[PDB]
Amino acid sequence: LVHGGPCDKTSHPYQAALYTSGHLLCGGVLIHPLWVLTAAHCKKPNLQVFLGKHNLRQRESSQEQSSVVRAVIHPDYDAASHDQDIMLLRLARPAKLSELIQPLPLERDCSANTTSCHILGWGKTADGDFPDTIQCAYIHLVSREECEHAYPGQITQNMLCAGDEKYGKDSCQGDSGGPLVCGDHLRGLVSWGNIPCGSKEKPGVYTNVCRYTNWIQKTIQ
Ligand SMILES: [Mg+2]
Repeated sequence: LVHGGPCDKTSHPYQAALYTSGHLLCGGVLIHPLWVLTAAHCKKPNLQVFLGKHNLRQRESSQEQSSVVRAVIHPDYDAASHDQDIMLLRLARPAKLSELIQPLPLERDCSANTTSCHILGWGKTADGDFPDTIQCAYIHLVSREECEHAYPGQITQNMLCAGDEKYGKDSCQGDSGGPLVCGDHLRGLVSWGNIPCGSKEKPGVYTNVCRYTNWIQKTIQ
């Protein structure tokens, strides 16, 4: 995440870190004791899920690890256009909850008017390096008209744009699958966007979570 800053230690209990080959690959969102929601492009064999993490370089009393017993990628995910970039990860066992490990409710209403949101992750920062401490940044949802104007012919109904015209705060490589939180509900998942990262002109594009309430519900059931 570029142009942001370190998150408060107790503000991201729903944040999951996804690892493979010993390195962080993506972020994810705990939406149920047995399920972590993330981006479909975070699919890799032998994913490791870490909950209750804040600083990657410090062993934290609240961190819990888990293996993935099953990964459900959206049947219509398209890795070229990024359409339907969503995947559900079933944990070996239900997550143990506490102040630092909690699920995040999904935004079911696509017309929700809460525009001031925030993103977070351990992805690449402005200096081009990967932080040990998770980063946070507040951004705003951008109208679909402006979204489509920035990315003509590349935005589908399954995508939502968000960015920061002042500092260009934006998600980046490594933040993929992480949450776009609006009004205490999950509004989107880090999917793709401008490269180099920065959202002043080209806003970040997120998976439109409100569109998948039925699919997720049916999958967890
Ligand atoms: Mg298709």
